[PDB]
Amino acid sequence: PVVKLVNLILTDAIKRKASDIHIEPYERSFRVRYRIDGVLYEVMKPPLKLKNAITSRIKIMAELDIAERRLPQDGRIKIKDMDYRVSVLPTLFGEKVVLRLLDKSQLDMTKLGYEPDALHYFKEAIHKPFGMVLVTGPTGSGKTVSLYSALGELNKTTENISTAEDPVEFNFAGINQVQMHEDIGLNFAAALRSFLRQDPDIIMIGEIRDFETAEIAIKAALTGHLVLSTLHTNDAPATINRLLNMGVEPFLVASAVNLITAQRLARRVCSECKQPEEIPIQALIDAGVSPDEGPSYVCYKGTGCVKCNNTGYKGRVGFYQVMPMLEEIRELILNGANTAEIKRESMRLGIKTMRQSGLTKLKEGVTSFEEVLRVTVAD
Amino acid sequence: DAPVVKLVNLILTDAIKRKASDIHIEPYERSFRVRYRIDGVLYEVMKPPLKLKNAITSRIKIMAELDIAERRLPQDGRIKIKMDYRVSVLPTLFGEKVVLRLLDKSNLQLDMTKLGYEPDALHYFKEAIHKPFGMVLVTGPTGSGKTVSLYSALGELNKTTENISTAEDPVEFNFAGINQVQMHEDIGLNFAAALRSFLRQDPDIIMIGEIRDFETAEIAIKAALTGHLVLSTLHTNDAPATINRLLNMGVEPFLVASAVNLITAQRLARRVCSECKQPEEIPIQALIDAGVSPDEGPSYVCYKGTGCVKCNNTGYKGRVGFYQVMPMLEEIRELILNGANTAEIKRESMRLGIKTMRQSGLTKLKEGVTSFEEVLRVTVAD
Amino acid sequence: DAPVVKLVNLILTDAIKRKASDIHIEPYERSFRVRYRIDGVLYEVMKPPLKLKNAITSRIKIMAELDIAERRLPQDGRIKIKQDMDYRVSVLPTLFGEKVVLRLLDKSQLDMTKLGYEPDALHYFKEAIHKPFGMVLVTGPTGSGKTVSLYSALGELNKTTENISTAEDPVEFNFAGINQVQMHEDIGLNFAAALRSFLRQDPDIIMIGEIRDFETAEIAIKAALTGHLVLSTLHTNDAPATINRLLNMGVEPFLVASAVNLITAQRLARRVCSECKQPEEIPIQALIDAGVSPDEGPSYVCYKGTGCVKCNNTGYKGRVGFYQVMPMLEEIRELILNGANTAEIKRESMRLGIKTMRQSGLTKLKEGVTSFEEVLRVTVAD
Ligand SMILES: Nc1ncnc2c1ncn2[C@@H]1O[C@H](COP(=O)(O)OP(=O)(O)NP(=O)(O)O)[C@@H](O)[C@H]1O
Ligand SMILES: Nc1ncnc2c1ncn2[C@@H]1O[C@H](COP(=O)(O)OP(=O)(O)NP(=O)(O)O)[C@@H](O)[C@H]1O
Ligand SMILES: Nc1ncnc2c1ncn2[C@@H]1O[C@H](COP(=O)(O)OP(=O)(O)O)[C@@H](O)[C@H]1O
Ligand SMILES: [Mg+2]
Ligand SMILES: [Zn+2]
Ligand SMILES: [Zn+2]
Ligand SMILES: [Zn+2]
Repeated sequence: PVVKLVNLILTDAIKRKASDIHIEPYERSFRVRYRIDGVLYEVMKPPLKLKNAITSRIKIMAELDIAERRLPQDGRIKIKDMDYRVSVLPTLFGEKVVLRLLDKSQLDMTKLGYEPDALHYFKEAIHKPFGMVLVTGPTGSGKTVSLYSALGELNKTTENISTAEDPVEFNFAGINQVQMHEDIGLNFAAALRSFLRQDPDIIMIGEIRDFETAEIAIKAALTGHLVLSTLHTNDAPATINRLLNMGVEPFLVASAVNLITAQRLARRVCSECKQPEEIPIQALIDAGVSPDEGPSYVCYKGTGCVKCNNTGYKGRVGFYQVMPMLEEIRELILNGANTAEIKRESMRLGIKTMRQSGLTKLKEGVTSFEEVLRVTVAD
Repeated sequence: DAPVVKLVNLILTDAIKRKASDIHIEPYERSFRVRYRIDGVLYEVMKPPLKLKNAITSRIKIMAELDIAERRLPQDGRIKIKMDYRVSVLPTLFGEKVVLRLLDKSNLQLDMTKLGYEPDALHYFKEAIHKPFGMVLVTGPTGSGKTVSLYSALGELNKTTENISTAEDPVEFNFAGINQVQMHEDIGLNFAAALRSFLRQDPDIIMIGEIRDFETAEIAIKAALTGHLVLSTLHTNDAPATINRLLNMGVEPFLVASAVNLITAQRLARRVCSECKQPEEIPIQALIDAGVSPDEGPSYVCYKGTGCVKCNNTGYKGRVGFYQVMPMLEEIRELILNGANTAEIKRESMRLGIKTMRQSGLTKLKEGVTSFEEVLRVTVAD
Repeated sequence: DAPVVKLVNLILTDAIKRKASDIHIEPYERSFRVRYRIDGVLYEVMKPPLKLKNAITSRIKIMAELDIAERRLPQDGRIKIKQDMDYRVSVLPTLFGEKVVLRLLDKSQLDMTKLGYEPDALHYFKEAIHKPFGMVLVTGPTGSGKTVSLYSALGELNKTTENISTAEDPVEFNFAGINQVQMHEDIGLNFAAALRSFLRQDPDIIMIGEIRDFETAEIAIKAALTGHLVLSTLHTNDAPATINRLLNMGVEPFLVASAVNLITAQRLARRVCSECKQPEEIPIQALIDAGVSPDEGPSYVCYKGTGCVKCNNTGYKGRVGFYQVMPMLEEIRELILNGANTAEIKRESMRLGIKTMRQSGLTKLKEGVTSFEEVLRVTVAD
């Protein structure tokens, strides 16, 4: 009965073109709201007796902790396919649940916004016969799209590609995709060991979270396989310190990793209402613009039009830090250099930081100065 | 049983008739007293028998559904009497001290036009909260009416088309349609954790109780840049100094100029009792020193209450707000981006007609609603 | 009636007569002695026969309700003697017997004028604690007078119009009107939990016994900026070093610059006995090396006590405080935000006239309150 009601809330939202579902308890009421074309509408008022059953069911569908009701929790629901991003939030009179429709509908690497130098290092690293490629960033930074874009360039009938994902974001023909199931025993570590017995060529791990997974992944890269994975780290230099703090010996990181990227997703200025805004040149220089390049900058910002919902932005751009494991960086790891020394050395060799990549796209007029300062830290 | 039940109920009802905000039930080694906070000042209203020390505090526990067996640890609950009270139990060395916070929605005034804003200031505040995105900061110390200003703004925005989420420490009043979160930092639910959760909750309007550090300030500023309306508070000396506070926290100057729509500063002064109101012979030179023009000085008629039954013999009844409403004008924005300090931002705001809190206090002094000592206590000279 | 019973009573009462703070009963291989700590310095007061060491120790443990059967482990307890004197008893198992330490706990000044503050330092301290918000930090090593200074500040602020709440470990003196909470960590009542409960108790003034970790420091400094007056202590060695200690713990710089009203550093130095005192011929050059200006050098008259029965033949009777009272002046705030080190902060405070502890000691030397040897013993050179 309650399962039927929850399924109706989900199936009614896809029929009514809703992008978000809001299940909200209050002291004297309990309502469900759909966001349709940016506007919330009350679409249902279930009785107050059912609010515990409806919330628990959704938390079970999202594999969340039903015993904990005081802390925020975030999960995911897949229905057939429609995928929901679940967010639980402890209010005064119960838990509020928000489900956000994920619109899956460009896997092409040449259209992701990599600068030519960055795209060169990235393509060079994934076409090596073995080694590790790490794509880092926070949630919603485009990591998975970058990984799948790399798998597209590599997917040939001549190579065996196997992935361990939690969950499988997209179904790829020719790619052997395994979905994780921890309660049964199918985690990243178990899949990696089986992959080594599967005559593999390219291995993709959804994320390196623990030393047990890093150990097998590093070993697989040194054995002669190409290993791609992700981590949640601040930048590419800090990714090295993360692996070391997990217990991986420094010489194994120096020799196994081909390449580490760090990326953030910024908004692209609306091409219809963009126009220059007056920014003192000293502000640009304080943000990392060299004094010589300063005067040549034209910082664009959308004023807000109908083609962008009066936001001034339409679309997104990528700010990439593509750091190859250059020999200078390898020696620094072997000498136990800290994150600061590794970042400075990478900048000396021409590896642009995410801040510098953002200033480049600001120079090209495709993003605003506030976006650069919002998603990147200073160097 | 009944003598204590009657006494405890009398403690709760006399607080309502005196219009007190809080009740303090405090045991000591050789005494026992009850204090009401009336218009921000505590007063001794009762010295009950010390034999009833444990009986009185235990009765309120039962009303608050708290643990009578535990008397060594702090406890917190709520009471509804057929008027709501928030209860806080503190274990001192001579018994449990109980504090009760009166929460009457009926007494709360939420219409923005009845909060005491001057019409030009009210226009800029309303314009700021009805913009689709940006940040609005209401500054002042705790107990300066900031939450009422925020609740008034949220009530003006509480439509079924928007999702409003608040993070409060604690939640003073609850409103239908508004998703409110009470902070519980002992278990990890601080302002930052609730802010990052709000960003995954598909928000439209976000209210934060106070911005206390760089981490929360960064999430708040950047949420105001990504299409959300952000309402929050800080404790600063005035509206112009709120700019320097954010910069010192670590926020980039360009993001402050881009994200903030408006900053207000406010203080709560006590309102002179209308019945015992009498003219006070404040020397003209004292008024000129406070900021009154010398040509206006002799015309000023300062008032103060002599004390009567209607005002609990305090001379005051109610509160008035001294407001400074500073919109993020383009002139002020250009000052921020050129590294201007607090003094030159304050001069620029006064140049453009933005009244300071001292000027707002002196206006209320001229109208006879507040006293000369209240103006000097809560405001500084310009 | 028994010999040892009378002897133990003599040791306990003689300490009260001599104004001792601590009693040390120490057995060694070939000797046995009793030492009193008088004005912070230990003196041998008795040499009882070593044969009696087990009877004296056993007798004290009976009065302290300690276990006489156990002689290999440390034990702790209390003793109350009848007008009452309390003793905190600590037993320690040395190689040649059990050592016993007794700590006298006597309430028997409250007045700030009798503690040793110079008029300028007193003015800065009084205006800082009378502000409606901010943090006041009293720093110094153990036994430097921090609790007395805070109790003295609370006494000047103890009004019926304000709510004062303290978290102490332990509570050392009971004040009517002040809500004092004693820490009990084993049940979860620590400084952090008590401070969080105070914030739900409608506070005005909060006193935290000591800041011993970053978690408590952040809560306390943020509560002060929210709009409360907060008093606490740290174990640092001067006022400028307290600034960097807070920063090194992880407190954000804007919090230190904007939320701290004032920081004090202090040491206790012994006073020359008024009965004993005689002038001491200190070479004028030696005074100059200690930090006295050349103009003032020849005018100094330094005194030293020869020793009399009234001062226990030490030349010193009582103690006085050397205070460095540093208000958070605007010049100092700019240094916190610009990353200055302790030496820069110290040089700048001296430039603005903030007297160091050494200079305060030299002031007491000129006035004949303390001796030249005491200034060099308890203060470092600048
Ligand atoms: N280069 C890009 N430019 C613009 N948008 C992008 C880009 N790459 C990905 N996106 C968008 O990012 C969204 C999904 O981001 P995603 O790659 O899932 O983040 P993520 O890093 O995988 N988060 P998580 O899986 O929780 O670690 C998609 O809807 C894409 O439209
Ligand atoms: N200004 C003063 N002049 C003379 N004597 C003082 C002064 N201040 C305190 N004392 C005495 O010296 C002793 C100092 O103890 P107290 O003030 O508790 O030190 P404290 O800093 O609290 N030590 P601790 O709590 O262990 O860090 C007390 O017994 C006071 O009676
Ligand atoms: N403009 C006003 N006029 C009269 N009373 C007010 C006004 N603003 C606030 N108050 C009262 O003062 C009390 C304290 O205000 P509140 O906003 O809760 O404190 P803070 O400013 O610390 O958030 C409230 O309970 C409210 O009833
Ligand atoms: Mg102490
Ligand atoms: Zn547009
Ligand atoms: Zn009256
Ligand atoms: Zn003497």
